[PDB]
Amino acid sequence: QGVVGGRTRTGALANDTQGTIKGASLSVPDYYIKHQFDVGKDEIVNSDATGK
Amino acid sequence: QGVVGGRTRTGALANDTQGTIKGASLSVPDYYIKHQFDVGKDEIVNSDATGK
Amino acid sequence: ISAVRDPVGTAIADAFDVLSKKINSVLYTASGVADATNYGIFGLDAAAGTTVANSATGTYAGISKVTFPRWRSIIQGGAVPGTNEALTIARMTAMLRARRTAGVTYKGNQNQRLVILTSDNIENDVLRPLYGTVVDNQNVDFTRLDKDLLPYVNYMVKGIPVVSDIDCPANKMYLLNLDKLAIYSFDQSDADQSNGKITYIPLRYVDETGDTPSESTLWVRLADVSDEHPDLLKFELSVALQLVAFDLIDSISVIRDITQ
Amino acid sequence: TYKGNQNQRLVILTSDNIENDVLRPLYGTVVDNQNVDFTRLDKDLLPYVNYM
Amino acid sequence: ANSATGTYAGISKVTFPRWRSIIQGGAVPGTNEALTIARMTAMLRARRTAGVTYKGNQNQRLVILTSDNIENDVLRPLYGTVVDNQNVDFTRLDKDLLPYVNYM
Amino acid sequence: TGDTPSESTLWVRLADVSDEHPDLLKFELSVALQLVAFDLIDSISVIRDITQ
Amino acid sequence: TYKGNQNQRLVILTSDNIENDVLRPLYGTVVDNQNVDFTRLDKDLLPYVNYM
Amino acid sequence: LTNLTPTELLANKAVDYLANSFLVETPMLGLLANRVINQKQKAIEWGAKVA
Repeated sequence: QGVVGGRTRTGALANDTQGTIKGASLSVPDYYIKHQFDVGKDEIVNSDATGK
Repeated sequence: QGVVGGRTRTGALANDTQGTIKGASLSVPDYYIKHQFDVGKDEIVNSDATGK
Repeated sequence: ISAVRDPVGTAIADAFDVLSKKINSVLYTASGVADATNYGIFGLDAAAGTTVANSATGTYAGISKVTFPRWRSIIQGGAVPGTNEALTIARMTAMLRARRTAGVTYKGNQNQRLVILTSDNIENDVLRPLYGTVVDNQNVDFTRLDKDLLPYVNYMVKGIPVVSDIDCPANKMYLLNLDKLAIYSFDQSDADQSNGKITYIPLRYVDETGDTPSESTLWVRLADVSDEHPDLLKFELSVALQLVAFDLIDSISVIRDITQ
Repeated sequence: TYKGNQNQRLVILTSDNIENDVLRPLYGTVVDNQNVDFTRLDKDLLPYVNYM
Repeated sequence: ANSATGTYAGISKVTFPRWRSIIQGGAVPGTNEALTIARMTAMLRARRTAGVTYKGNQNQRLVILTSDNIENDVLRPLYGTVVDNQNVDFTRLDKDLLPYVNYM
Repeated sequence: TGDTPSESTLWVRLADVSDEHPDLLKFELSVALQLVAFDLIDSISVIRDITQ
Repeated sequence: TYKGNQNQRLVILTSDNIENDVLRPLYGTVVDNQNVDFTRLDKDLLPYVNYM
Repeated sequence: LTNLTPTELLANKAVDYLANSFLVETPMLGLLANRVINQKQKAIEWGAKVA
């Protein structure tokens, strides 16, 4: 925050501080929540024709 | 506040004290609550043209 | 300021405010001597008395409370008198019962316009902890937005309002019967010369600090006592009162030793 | 007859001590909650009561 | 003590006890007593005994500024003392553990 | 902390303070206030001894 | 599904030593102020209950 | 220019307000105020069955 100092009516005009604005930076990670699977292509038709 | 006191319905007409009124007087102070910032004109146009 | 732009008007108004306040204070306590402190008013403390002994050992309206125990009031203190016990609920019930055993109205619904005056540190700090002791459930819906931490309160006692004011003597609870507590004023208006020197405007009273001064029937002589002197107005604002307590054992009933 | 329903019109007589300082705490200790709205304005401290 | 021994707007608090305020401290000053309901009443009467409006409904627009460590942590448990029961029904669906509150 | 600012009728001076210095702009933001208290006994009442 | 409103129609089967000697005193503790009015003419001492 | 506006000549327009708040509640007077009786006789006489 920019601190406020104050002065008299006709006193000096010294400065007072400002507030820092930081550039916050994240990134979608280079990583995944992945889940992969290999079905036997045989199983796909077989189970399609056989699953109860 | 004025004191009351009392007479005796035929007693003398002596007068009592009155309630005082004082003049309260503050003043909008000769001081300020200032905040001033040295903003370089260099970092106005630069910050404008490059501001994310 | 308009207050200084009319000092005579504000002198009158301040005299009226302090006149009403003085009448209130003396009606609470005025021994009855016709001097600048008591004004001859007999108030309540001179009507009933102050102590339990003072309820006897005295006289009011000529009738001597000594020879006439019925003319006394019901001033009752605590376990040991003049020591400020804690104002239990048993205490107010006991005084209303000693008011009942006197054949005197002891409930607000008995058609005699009772009232109770407390030092106002009693209505707010003795009757507020009380009524937390006569009930077990001061209900509040928890989801109340307007959760008043100390709500507006009237605190009746057997239908007797406990209106309080801070000019009442402390540690006391005057149970008054307003139907036997007239204020009497001597109206000598018709015995005053026709010159417009005397105006007789009525005393004003507020029951709260936020309400219109509510002109009463009590008239106050506003008479200029100006001389031949041309440079002075010299106004006077006077009133004379007696506080009659008809049926002293019915009008005033005092609880004498309250802890606060 | 031992109730008010029994058509014989009972009554109880107390010294006005028992009515006002033995039956009031008693009722306080028989019911477990004397319901008062805490924001109730005209909260009679000793309301009219018949104590049947 | 600072209520007297001061001045304000040119009117001396020493020579004009009406010009003082109604500051009041603990049984021993400067020791932060617990804020019982009694001392709030004591102030609010000391406000009354000074001819000053004290109830909120007195045509005067009062307000009470507070540290917010008192409204939430001192009034909230003080209200639990001034009342006997907070009377929320059990089968209420939306039971707020800390509901919106004004603490008048 | 979650509502629109609702500007007050208190005017705070944004003085365009600056110098001959062309590179530097140097605004100033100052206001002077008095907190007059009419009827000091009526205006402020304090309960100074709170516990928390 | 664990709540009863999850469109799945749960139920609890107890031995009636639970619905009456366990769930009843338990409910006496999950909620205080069971709050029947003391002047109720028919004070059912084990009222018909469901105990979800 | 301090001197050229001396305090003897600076009459500032005061705000038209008087802090006239003093204890005026007189409910003791308030009750038993509309029932004030204005006699034309000084004495207040009545009977009291003492016994």
